[PDB]
Amino acid sequence: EQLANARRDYEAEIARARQEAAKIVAQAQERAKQQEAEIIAQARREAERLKEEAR
Amino acid sequence: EQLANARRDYEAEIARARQEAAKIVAQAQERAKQQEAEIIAQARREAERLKEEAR
Amino acid sequence: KTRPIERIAPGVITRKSVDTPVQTGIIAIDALIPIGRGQRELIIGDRQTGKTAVAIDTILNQKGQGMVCIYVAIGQRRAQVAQVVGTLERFGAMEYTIVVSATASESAALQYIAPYAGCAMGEEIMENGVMLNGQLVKDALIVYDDLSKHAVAYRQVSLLLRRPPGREAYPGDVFYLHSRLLERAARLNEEYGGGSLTALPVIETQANDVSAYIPTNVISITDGQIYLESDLFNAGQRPALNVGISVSRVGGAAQTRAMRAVAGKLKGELAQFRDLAAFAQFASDLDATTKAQIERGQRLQELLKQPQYQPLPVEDQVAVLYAATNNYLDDVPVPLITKWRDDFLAFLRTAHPEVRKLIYDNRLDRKFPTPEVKEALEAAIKEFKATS
Amino acid sequence: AEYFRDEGRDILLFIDNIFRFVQAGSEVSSLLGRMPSQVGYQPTLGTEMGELQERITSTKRGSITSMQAVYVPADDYTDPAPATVFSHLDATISLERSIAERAIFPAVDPLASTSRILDPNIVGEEHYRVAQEVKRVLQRYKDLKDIIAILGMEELSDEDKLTVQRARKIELFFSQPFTVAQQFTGRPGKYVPVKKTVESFARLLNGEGDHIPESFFYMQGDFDDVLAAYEASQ
Amino acid sequence: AEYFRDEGRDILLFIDNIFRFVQAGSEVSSLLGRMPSQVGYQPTLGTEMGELQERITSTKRGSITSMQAVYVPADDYTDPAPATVFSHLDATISLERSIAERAIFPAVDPLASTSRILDPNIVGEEHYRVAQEVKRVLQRYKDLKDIIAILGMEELSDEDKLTVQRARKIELFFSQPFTVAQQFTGRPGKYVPVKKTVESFARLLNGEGDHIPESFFYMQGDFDDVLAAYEA
Amino acid sequence: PSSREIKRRIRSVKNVAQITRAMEMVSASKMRRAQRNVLATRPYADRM
Ligand SMILES: Nc1ncnc2c1ncn2[C@@H]1O[C@H](COP(=O)(O)OP(=O)(O)OP(=O)(O)O)[C@@H](O)[C@H]1O
Ligand SMILES: [Mg+2]
Repeated sequence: EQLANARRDYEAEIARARQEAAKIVAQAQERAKQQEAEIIAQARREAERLKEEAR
Repeated sequence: EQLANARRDYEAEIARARQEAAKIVAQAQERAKQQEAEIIAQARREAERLKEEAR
Repeated sequence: KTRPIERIAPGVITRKSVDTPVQTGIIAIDALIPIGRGQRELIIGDRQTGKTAVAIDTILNQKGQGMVCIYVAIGQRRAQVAQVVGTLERFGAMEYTIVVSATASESAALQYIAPYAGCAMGEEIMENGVMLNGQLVKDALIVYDDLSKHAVAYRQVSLLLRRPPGREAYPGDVFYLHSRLLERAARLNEEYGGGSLTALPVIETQANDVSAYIPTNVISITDGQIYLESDLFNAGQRPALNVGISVSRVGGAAQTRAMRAVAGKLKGELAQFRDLAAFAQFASDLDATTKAQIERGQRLQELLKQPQYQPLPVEDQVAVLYAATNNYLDDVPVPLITKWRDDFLAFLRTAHPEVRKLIYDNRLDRKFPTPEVKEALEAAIKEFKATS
Repeated sequence: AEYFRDEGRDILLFIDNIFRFVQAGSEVSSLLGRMPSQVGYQPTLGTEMGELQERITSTKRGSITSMQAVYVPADDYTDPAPATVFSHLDATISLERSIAERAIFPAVDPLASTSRILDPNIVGEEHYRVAQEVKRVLQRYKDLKDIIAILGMEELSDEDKLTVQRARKIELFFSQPFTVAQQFTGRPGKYVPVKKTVESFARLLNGEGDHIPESFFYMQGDFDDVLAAYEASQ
Repeated sequence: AEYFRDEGRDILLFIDNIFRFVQAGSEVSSLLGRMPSQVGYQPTLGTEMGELQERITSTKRGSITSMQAVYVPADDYTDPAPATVFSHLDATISLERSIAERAIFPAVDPLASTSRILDPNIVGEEHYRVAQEVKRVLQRYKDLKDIIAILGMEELSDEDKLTVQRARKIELFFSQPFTVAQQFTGRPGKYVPVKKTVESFARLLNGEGDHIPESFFYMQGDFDDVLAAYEA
Repeated sequence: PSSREIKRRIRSVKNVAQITRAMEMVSASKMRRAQRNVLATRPYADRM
């Protein structure tokens, strides 16, 4: 009986690991995008600052 | 061994997942900074034109 | 208009306790040695130790603080002054700073009034103020650089005047010289304008002799001292600060509430680290508590290590200290902590600058870790650790 | 101060940094064409010091309770100004740079500090005995400084080891938070009555608190606070 | 030298015992009747020394680099003369007796010899890193000389006997042939560029050349030269 | 602090370092033979 449930628990954990891997990969995506947008935004707001100081 | 296998497989998949999340985030961060570097380089050039207009 | 140098200080009643902090940008300086506008803090070291580096870093950090930096070089070589002015020009800090050069090749008459002239510009900023970034600023930062060479030049002038020498062949009025020089740097009350003039004199000592005449005089007259250990600098900790003995009598109240709130337990833990420095020699003879304290102290001291020309905003300062002092960095190995901090500050500049601005405009509250700012910061640090 | 003293009112005098006074005298004398005396000081340092200090006297019409402050040039206690001040005092307090850098903010050196009123007829037999014991302790420590620095702790005898441990405990216990120190120290100020101080030091000297670690004596008031802190630490 | 510097040329100035210049100035001031200063030195120490040694700068037209010998009075680096000399110094070299007792003519003591310009911002990150690593391993070497003399090399732990062996190899590598010594030693001098020096020392530190003994590094140039010697 | 009394202190402490320097290595030499004796006695204890 212990072998059966342990094998079942292994399947649940490995499925949970894939489930855990799903959002960890997912959360990286918006952190990838949201960092990108601000980096562009930071570059842009600095860009006008360079332009206005030139004027 | 099955329980030991479950612990190893659970950690191995998680370790792989955290690796992939770090990798793709690195791609976005490196892709964004060069875009920011391009914009900052672009920002400097337009300022360069501004003084030439002043001259 | 011209301001007369060699004038009496404004006076006692014409003063107010300092309340507005000065953001130096160095973790150790801004954490353990708070600096307020209008205070007098000493940066003392042993020759090539980093006093000039600390001064120029402080000047660089004050780009958007409504600040008027003053750097007066006494007896410095032309090469050093040229390097300093070039460094200031590179970072754009040159637009708001005035540099007075009294170099070694120049006569002994110079290097004797140059600090007084710099103090005159400081007093002009005090009373009248100037237009900076579209706003009237009346707060000025002055760095007199090496005062030991100023005292040397004054001794030369006195001896050439055949005045009787005193202790260490110095004229007996050298204490009066430095006192009248530095006492004019003050924090005026509202009814005389409310301006401030923070003074950062620099002293060069010999073989870490803090018991010499001029060093003791300047320690006595100034409010706080920043002892720069040569051994620590050679050990790799470039912002070498003798945290055990360096102290600022004033400015603890003139510190942002978040900064002190996160730095009090920092100072406590670093004190525990210094106390346990003797016990670090034993191997496996220390319990879990002492070993954890040693690891924490090493982590925090490596965190204090900050590279040159890298000022850090106060919000980033407090975020990093909250990260380090809430057991969130115990997992990080010590040698990688500096790059971890760099990556984390980059993360905040890229992922959650909104957290940064929230900290910035919530730094004036009595309690720093406000539920939203605390939570937000905890979520951000957990996300960054997940990315790591 | 003299006007209020002469009418009988008690006067609390706090003259600060008389060394600045004597330094100004030295500067003005040097500017006056007088010869420098010793290290550039005025020839009439003793006369001026007497003229100022002798006016600070409690008389039969009224009493002046005066605290004076003296700055020592560099760290030289043999400088003429502190030496001249030394002979005009009833109680002497010496603050040492080493004690200050050892985080002992009071920084008072018990061995270099004396008082004329330290008499069992005046202060009490118990207070006098406690003070003498607290001086002989740390006198042993000053004697054994070189040995502890070079050979180490083990070379001392058992009684010598106990005396050294009690001396370090005493010097740490001398630290005390101040109500005006809240600006840079989070430790709340403590006011310890002289009777409480005598009781605490006598209890420590008897042997009580020997098992307590020395670090618990730092930033503490009476011995009861140390005992409470140790109990909290369990 | 200023005439040559005005022509755009780079000039090396060699001053023998600048402390003798300091004492000459002190005697001149004493003869003039000026008051003594802090040792009995001249009151115009800083001014006299600043009139000198300040014309030695890198101008846009040309640059003059000065190599000045210094005698320390007694052994006091806190004496006013050596301290003032240090006030206008950018790099230090301390030749040592024992290093030259062994036939290493460039007997530069690495620990005592320092330089202000040794920072990543000027010489590059790689140069600073390799210099710091060399200093660390040599410091470990001199620290463990005590243990070696007391108990021997066998007591040295693993990865530590490696450090002492590598330190001996690198300190024998410090030797370099000199073209002015070609006739005396019969060995042609080798000019090692700074980039080549940094690369060779990095490739010595990372692990290459460990199989090569302490020899074949003596009187050598770049790591390519020692490899060529080991092969033959 | 008389520029000569400190000289006697320097000479005395320099002697102390020299004496302790001899002390450090003589114990180390006896340390080597003590460890050697331990190794030689090990088979007798281990075998029984
Ligand atoms: N945080 C730092 N990171 C890296 N290098 C540093 C740092 N602080 C100082 N240095 C280096 O230390 C050296 C000495 O700096 P600095 O000029 O400030 O010294 P000092 O103690 O003020 O005295 P001096 O004016 O005599 O050199 C320089 O080479 C500088 O680059
Ligand atoms: Mg400097």
